[PDB]
Amino acid sequence: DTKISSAAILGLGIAFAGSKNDEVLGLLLPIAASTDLPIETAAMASLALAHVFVGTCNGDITTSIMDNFLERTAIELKTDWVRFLALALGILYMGQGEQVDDVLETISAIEHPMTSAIEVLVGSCAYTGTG
Repeated sequence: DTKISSAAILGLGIAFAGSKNDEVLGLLLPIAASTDLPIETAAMASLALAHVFVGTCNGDITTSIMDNFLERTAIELKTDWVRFLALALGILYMGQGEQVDDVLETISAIEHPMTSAIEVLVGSCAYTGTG
């Protein structure tokens, strides 16, 4: 039903309201980058983080979320966390931004799996003209 860990995060998700503190952002990021521990748990943490910054914006969060995008271990054979991970990347730039063009440009630089699919997704959600 609900893992003891999942429940703990739940209540914590409610308190995450103050997450708008360079303190929580400094702790979540490192844990969101998943330097080793399964990315599964990181996905949950990164989720709540957004629920908070869902109003504000920051390039830092993307930093941690980016490092993980490349750190994607064979564990990528899944099909669910990516849909959410990519969704959070689009919400951070809901108001569009030339940056989006810069980020994607980086992905194209480095050869990656069918990930190209996502590149086209976030690539569509931007300037209503795209050059």
